[PDB]
Amino acid sequence: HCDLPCGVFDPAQARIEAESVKAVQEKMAGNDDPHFQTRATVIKEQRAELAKHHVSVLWSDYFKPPHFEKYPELHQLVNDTLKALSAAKGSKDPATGQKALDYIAQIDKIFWETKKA
Amino acid sequence: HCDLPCGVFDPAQARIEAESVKAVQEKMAGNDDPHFQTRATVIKEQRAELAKHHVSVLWSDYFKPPHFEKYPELHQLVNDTLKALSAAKGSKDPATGQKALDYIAQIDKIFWETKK
Amino acid sequence: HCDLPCGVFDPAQARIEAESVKAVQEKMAGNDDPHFQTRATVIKEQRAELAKHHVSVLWSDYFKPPHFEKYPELHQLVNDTLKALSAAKGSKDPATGQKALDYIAQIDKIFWETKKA
Amino acid sequence: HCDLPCGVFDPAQARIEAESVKAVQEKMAGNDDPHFQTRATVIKEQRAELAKHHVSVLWSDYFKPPHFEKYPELHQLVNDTLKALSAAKGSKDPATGQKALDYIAQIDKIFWETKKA
Amino acid sequence: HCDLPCGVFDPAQARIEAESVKAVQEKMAGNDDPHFQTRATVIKEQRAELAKHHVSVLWSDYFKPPHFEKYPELHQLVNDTLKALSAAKGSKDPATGQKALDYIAQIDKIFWETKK
Amino acid sequence: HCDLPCGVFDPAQARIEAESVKAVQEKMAGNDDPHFQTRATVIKEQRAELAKHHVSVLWSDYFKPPHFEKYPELHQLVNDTLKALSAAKGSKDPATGQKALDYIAQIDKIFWETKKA
Ligand SMILES: [Cl-]
Ligand SMILES: [Cl-]
Ligand SMILES: [Cl-]
Ligand SMILES: [Cl-]
Ligand SMILES: [Cl-]
Ligand SMILES: [Cl-]
Ligand code: NI
Ligand code: NI
Ligand code: NI
Ligand code: NI
Ligand code: NI
Ligand code: NI
Repeated sequence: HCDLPCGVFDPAQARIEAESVKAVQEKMAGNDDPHFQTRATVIKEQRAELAKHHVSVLWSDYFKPPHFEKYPELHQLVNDTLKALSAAKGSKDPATGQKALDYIAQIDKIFWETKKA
Repeated sequence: HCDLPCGVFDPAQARIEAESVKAVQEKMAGNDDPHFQTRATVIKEQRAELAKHHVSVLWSDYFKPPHFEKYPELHQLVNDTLKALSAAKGSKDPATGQKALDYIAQIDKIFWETKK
Repeated sequence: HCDLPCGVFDPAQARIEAESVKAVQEKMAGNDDPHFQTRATVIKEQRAELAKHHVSVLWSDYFKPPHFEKYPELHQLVNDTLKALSAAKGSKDPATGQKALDYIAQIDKIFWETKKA
Repeated sequence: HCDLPCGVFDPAQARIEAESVKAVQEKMAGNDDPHFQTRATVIKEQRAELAKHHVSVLWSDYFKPPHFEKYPELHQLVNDTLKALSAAKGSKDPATGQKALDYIAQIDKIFWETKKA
Repeated sequence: HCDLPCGVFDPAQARIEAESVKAVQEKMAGNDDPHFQTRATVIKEQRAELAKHHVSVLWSDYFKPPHFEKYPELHQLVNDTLKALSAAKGSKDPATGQKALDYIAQIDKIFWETKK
Repeated sequence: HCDLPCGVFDPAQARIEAESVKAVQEKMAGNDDPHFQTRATVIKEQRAELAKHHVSVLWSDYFKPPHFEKYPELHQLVNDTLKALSAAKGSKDPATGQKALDYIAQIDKIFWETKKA
C-alpha cells in the first residue's frame, strides 16, 4: 500500500474512510448549527479524499495486468468509485456516501478473489 | 476517527499500517541493495507514524472515562503500544513489528469488548 | 520529537498551536462574515489537530516509565488535554481554548521538572 | 484539480514532478556520497508520489465518460503511467524517469485534444 | 524545487494553484448554497497555501545572490506576492485571485530572464 | 501563523525544528549503523523543511511593510536563513545546523523588538 512494494493491501482502508463520509452526512441531518455544519463539511472533504487515495493506490499498486485481463470492467469500476466519492464530497445526502460504499464493496470482492490461490 | 465526532473507529487502521511495517522489515532481510534498504527505511518510517496516529486517536477520541475505569491498564497499554511502534521504526527486525502488532491486538480485544 | 530519537522536546509547540485555537475562537466573536466564520473554522480544526499531535508526541516519545511512576496522574492528564483540544475543535467559545491551555500548562510544569532530575 | 470542481487542470503538474524524478536519478550517477545518495532516494520517492497523485486526479476528476468513450485506451494508459512512476521510485536509472515522462506526454496530448472545442 | 538540489523549477506551479484560487472565487459568485460555499472556502484555502509554498520555494531555492543584485526589487516582489495570496485566501473576489496572478507573472518574467 | 490572520506568532517554532536538525547531525556522528544513518537523514530532511516553512511564514504573514522600512536587511536575512536551512538539510555537519540557528536568533531578536513598538 506504500509502494515499496510491501505487498500489504486491504480495501478496508478505503471502506473505513467512506464509512466516515456517510456517518458525517447522516450527522448533518441532525444538527443545523452553522459551526457544526461547517466542521462536518471540512471533515467530510478530508475523509472522502483519503478514501479516494486508498482506492487509487489499490488500482495502481496492487492490481496488475492479469487482473485487468480477468476483470475487464475493473478500470471503469475504479473510475466510477472515485467519481462516487467525489459526488459524496459534494453532497450532504447519505445516499451518496452509501453509493461510494457499494462501489468499494464491488472492489473488495474482486480484491479477495485475486488474493485466493 | 476524524474528531467530528463521526463515531466510526476500527483498530484495523492501526493494524494494517503495523502489518506494513512488519512486511517491510521482512523484505529488508531479503535484499541488501542500498537504494532498496533506503526506500524500505523511508516507507517503514511513514507507516509506523501512521500507525501511531491511529493508536493515539483510539485512545483520545474513542475511549472514554468509563472505559479507563473498567480497564485501568489501558493508558499504559496504549503508551506501550506507541513505544513498541517507535521501536519498530528504529529496527529492521520483524519481531519488533510483531511486538507492535501484539500490543495492537491487546487494544483491539478491549475495543471490541466495549462495542458489546 | 521526531522519533529518531533526537532528544529535542518542548511543550511550547503544543502551547503555541492551542493559543492559535483560542485566538481564532476570539476572532469569530468579532466578525460575523460567513466566509470569515468558515475560514476561522477551517484553521481552528487544523491548529487543534497539530496541538493534539504535539501533546501525544510528548506522552509517547518524551515521557518514560520512571516519569509515569513519579507522576501517576500523567496518563489521565494527557488524555484529558487531548479531549479538551477536541472539545475546543468543536466549539466557538474561547473558554474551551483556555481549558486546553490550562491542561497544557500542567503538562509543561511536569515536563520542566523532569528536565531537572 | 482540487475537486470542487474548480475545473482547472493541467498535466504540467504531473510532468514537472516527473521531471524532478529524472533529474534526481541523473544526479545520483554523479555523486556517490552515502548521505547524498540517501537524500536523493528520499526526495525521489516524494516527487514520484506527488506525480502519481496528479496523474490519478486527472483520471478521476478531469476525464469523464465521453473521454473514455473516445479514447478506449485511456484507462490503461493512466494505469501504465502510474506503474511507470512506481518503477521510477524503485530505480536509480534515468531511463525509468524518462519512460514515466513519455507516458505523461501521451496523457497531455489527449488532455489538450479534449480541451479543444 | 525539492531541495536536493534537483535544479527543476517552474513558476507554473505557483501559477496553476493561483489560477485554481481565482477559478474557485469565480464559482463562489455563482452559487450561494452554504455547503458549496464551505467546500469552496476549504479548497481555496488549500490551493492558496500551496501557491505560497511554491512562491516561497522559488525565492529561497532557485533565486541566488546574483539575481537579488540584478533585481533589487525581487525580495519585495516575492513578499508582496505572498501577501497577495493571503489576501486572495481571505476573499471571495476573483480580482484578488487576479492580483496574486499578476504578481506571480512579474516573478515568472524575472524567472525566465534568469534562464537566458 | 495560520493566515486567518490569528495574530499568534513565535520564532520558537522555527527554532525548535532547527535545534532538531542540529541534534540529528550530532547523533549521526555517534552511530554508524547504516539504518540509523538513513533514518537520521529522513528525519533531518523533514524537520529542516518544517523550519523553512516557519521562517517563511514569519516573513510573509507576520512581518509588515513598516517592519521592512525599519529593518531594511530583514528581507535578505530571511532569505539567508532559508538558504542556511537548505545547507543543513544537505549536510551531516552540526556546524551547518548551528549556522541556521544563528540566523534564526537574529530574526528572533528583530521579532521581539516589533512586539514592543
Ligand atoms: Cl506496495
Ligand atoms: Cl470521532
Ligand atoms: Cl525523539
Ligand atoms: Cl476539479
Ligand atoms: Cl532544488
Ligand atoms: Cl496569521
Ligand atoms: Ni505498501
Ligand atoms: Ni471520525
Ligand atoms: Ni525529535
Ligand atoms: Ni480543482
Ligand atoms: Ni527540486
Ligand atoms: Ni495563525
